[PDB]
Amino acid sequence: KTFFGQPLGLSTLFMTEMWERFSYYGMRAILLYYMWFLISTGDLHITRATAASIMAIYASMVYLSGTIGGFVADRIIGARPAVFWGGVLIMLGHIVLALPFGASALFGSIILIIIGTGFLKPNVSTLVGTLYDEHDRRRDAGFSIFVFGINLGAFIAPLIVGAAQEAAGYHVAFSLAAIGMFIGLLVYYFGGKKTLDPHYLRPTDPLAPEEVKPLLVKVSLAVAGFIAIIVVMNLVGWNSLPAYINLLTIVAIAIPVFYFAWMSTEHLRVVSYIPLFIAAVLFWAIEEQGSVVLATFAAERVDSSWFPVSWFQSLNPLFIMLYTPFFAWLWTAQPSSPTKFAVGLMFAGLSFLLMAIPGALYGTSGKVSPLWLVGSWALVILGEMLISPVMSMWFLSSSVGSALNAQLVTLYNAKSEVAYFSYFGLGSVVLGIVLVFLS
Ligand SMILES: CCCCCCC/C=C/CCCCCC(=O)OC[C@@H](O)CO
Ligand SMILES: CCCCCCC/C=C\CCCCCC(=O)OC[C@@H](O)CO
Ligand SMILES: CCCCCCC/C=C\CCCCCC(=O)OC[C@H](O)CO
Ligand SMILES: CCCCCCC/C=C\CCCCCC(=O)OC[C@H](O)CO
Ligand SMILES: CCCCCCC/C=C\CCCCCC(=O)OC[C@H](O)CO
Ligand SMILES: CCCCCCC/C=C\CCCCCC(=O)OC[C@H](O)CO
Ligand SMILES: CCCCCCC/C=C\CCCCCC(=O)OC[C@H](O)CO
Ligand SMILES: CCCCCCC/C=C\CCCCCC(=O)OC[C@H](O)CO
Ligand SMILES: CCCCCCC/C=C\CCCCCC(=O)OC[C@H](O)CO
Ligand SMILES: CCCCCCC/C=C\CCCCCC(=O)OC[C@H](O)CO
Ligand SMILES: CCCCCCC/C=C\CCCCCC(=O)OC[C@H](O)CO
Ligand SMILES: CCCCCCC/C=C\CCCCCC(=O)OC[C@H](O)CO
Ligand SMILES: CCCCCCC/C=C\CCCCCC(=O)OC[C@H](O)CO
Ligand SMILES: CCCCCCC/C=C\CCCCCC(=O)OC[C@H](O)CO
Ligand SMILES: CCCCCCC/C=C\CCCCCC(=O)OC[C@H](O)CO
Ligand SMILES: CCCCCCC/C=C\CCCCCC(=O)OC[C@H](O)CO
Ligand SMILES: N[C@@H](CCC(=O)O)C(=O)O
Repeated sequence: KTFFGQPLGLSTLFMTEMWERFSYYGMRAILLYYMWFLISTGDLHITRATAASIMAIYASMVYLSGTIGGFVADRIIGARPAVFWGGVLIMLGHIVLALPFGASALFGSIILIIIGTGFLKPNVSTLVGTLYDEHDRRRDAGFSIFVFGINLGAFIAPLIVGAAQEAAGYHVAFSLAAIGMFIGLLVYYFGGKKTLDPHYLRPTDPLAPEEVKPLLVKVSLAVAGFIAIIVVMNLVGWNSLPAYINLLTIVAIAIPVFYFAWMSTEHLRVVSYIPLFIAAVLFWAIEEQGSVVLATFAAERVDSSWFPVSWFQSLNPLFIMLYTPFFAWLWTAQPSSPTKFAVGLMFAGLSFLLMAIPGALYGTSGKVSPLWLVGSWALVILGEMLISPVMSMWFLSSSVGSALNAQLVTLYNAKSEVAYFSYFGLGSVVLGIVLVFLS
């Protein structure tokens, strides 16, 4: 008796992550429309472009947070408490949006979910590893299943939450996201006590006595530096919301740039990763624009009067679930991995070049078939299979992509739509071609 051949403990972690991803993408699917709503009613004083930018940098900080969450668990609080308290924070994040408040609750929600997801996401992935001995052949399949649960949650969430929002309003809808996380916590807490190794209740690599001060000094100088930059920003008058978004943008992008510089055999192999890293960043940029630019296109440019427009956010994980089996049968039934990055990026590029067509053909003032978006996601997710299944800089790439997005999505609107999709679509394809030369 197993969970699809794997230890039953995988079900617990499967469920845990499925329900967190549910809460997250349920929130993601309507948060942009929520901010629109708050703007339309005069509660939130930003442009829609800024709103879009907020979505992107939000994602960016979530993934950035995920890059330290593993450290915090491994060295300070343990993987299992990280996941639990991570989940608690996420739930609080959604509860904050379920409360009868408006724009004033957004920052609080975002911070709670940023911190919480940073604690939970990397560490739930870690606990999946813990189900297996070093020599266990099932490890790849186990993770493959675990990834299925991520998208299962990501898939039904826009459906359920979007429907709820339409039916009962945003606050109720966001409360459902809170409930989603609560369900995950329940299964995680009680299921975890039955399946998970007690060793992970504590850090497996606790800070040695002499490691504490140096860590403390490093964090302190960073926070002080960040605070100092903000002080200077405010004295010089660079204190608009977009200004803060730019600071966050710069921080998120400077982080890999500093590792670039930081680091002849091993050299030319670190240098060799840079085009790959750029490729991943650009891919995730495009992929992460699904919930922002494509979310916007869905709401403004699509014949969608008969269903909640947030449901388009289900197309992304739907296609992942559809493609993953095929690519199992395919990688065994061969392109080099850098080549896989190029083509993955090429397909992302094509997913945007496609989107240029309805506007170029039909104009951008009318509405087009939903199939355009369906095809768009079909292409980018095809790209995801090529790059995703194939260390810090890697999970950092998605944060950098979203940071880049915080800048780029503010350029998207009906007037720029065709050029936007065309140029960044063509750019990605070309850089895919560039990678081919370098492959
Ligand atoms: C396996 C991945 C390959 C799939 C990618 C190809 C997807 C291309 C889709 C283009 C079709 C969208 C337009 C068709 C349509 O319904 O037009 C009718 C009209 O109402 C459009 O405004
Ligand atoms: C204002 C919002 C309050 C949020 C409270 C949500 C509760 C947090 C997690 C629920 C997961 C189940 C936890 C079960 C549990 O801790 O058992 C209680 C006790 O046996 C443990 O010492
Ligand atoms: C690993 C930590 C990542 C850094 C955490 C800082 C990120 C904090 C907020 C993310 C950006 C959110 C800006 C949008 C926002 O807060 O909305 C506030 C309302 O619009 C107020 O006008
Ligand atoms: C006010 C936020 C409180 C929540 C804790 C967030 C974590 C804040 C400080 C933890 C110190 C993290 C420094 C270590 C680190 O990030 O290194 C990452 C390495 O790349 C992992 O190998
Ligand atoms: C801020 C309101 C929320 C308060 C949280 C409820 C606190 C109640 C009990 C604390 C539970 C601590 C257990 C955390 C943990 O390590 O989970 C691991 C489980 O044993 C399964 O992995
Ligand atoms: C050691 C890290 C754990 C601490 C997590 C930091 C939490 C930071 C901010 C959470 C506060 C969110 C509440 C804000 C809020 O409720 O909206 C404001 C009022 O309701 C306005 O009507
Ligand atoms: C103990 C933590 C688990 C809590 C999970 C979330 C459940 C909490 C509240 C559910 C209902 C939230 C209020 C819904 C709401 O007020 O929407 C109505 C709007 O105000 C419009 O009438
Ligand atoms: C209200 C701000 C609270 C923010 C707290 C941020 C803490 C950031 C990093 C924690 C580093 C210090 C950890 C101390 C610790 O427990 O390690 C002890 C050693 O492992 C001893 O075995
Ligand atoms: C956002 C972080 C703001 C900067 C301040 C971070 C300080 C947070 C925690 C540092 C506490 C000092 C670490 C030493 C410590 O408490 O460990 C206790 C020992 O592990 C007990 O044996
Ligand atoms: C981590 C270092 C942060 C960056 C330090 C750069 C310092 C450069 C100028 C600081 C000037 C602070 C007062 C300026 C001020 O009050 O207003 C200036 C005028 O509004 C425009 O120049
Ligand atoms: C995770 C703890 C590390 C500390 C980072 C916390 C976030 C710090 C700065 C981001 C603030 C984002 C802007 C929030 C805001 O509403 O300011 C907008 C002003 O109203 C400008 O008019
Ligand atoms: C030792 C490095 C010190 C400087 C670090 C670089 C980061 C400095 C500022 C972050 C970006 C601020 C740009 C402000 C901005 O975007 O425009 C201002 C607003 O749009 C107008 O209110
Ligand atoms: C395997 C499926 C691949 C589907 C993607 C193929 C897309 C190829 C070319 C699309 C280029 C559309 C740009 C049209 C354009 O820019 O016209 C400008 C008009 O004046 C509208 O501003
Ligand atoms: C199993 C793969 C089957 C092949 C799918 C690859 C799709 C290749 C090219 C699709 C061309 C994209 C342009 C769509 C298009 O131009 O149609 C316009 C609308 O039909 C207007 O009526
Ligand atoms: C089965 C996918 C799960 C649900 C995801 C929601 C995706 C939203 C729409 C996808 C299907 C669109 C309807 C198909 C179609 O032919 O378009 C009808 C339009 O009214 C034509 O203008
Ligand atoms: C193994 C993956 C399964 C394949 C899924 C790929 C499907 C991706 C996009 C489907 C949209 C293709 C357009 C359909 C179409 O041409 O219909 C147009 C109508 O006849 C309107 O004239
Ligand atoms: N779509 C995947 C990965 C997203 C990313 O890393 O940017 C998830 O939500 O788990």
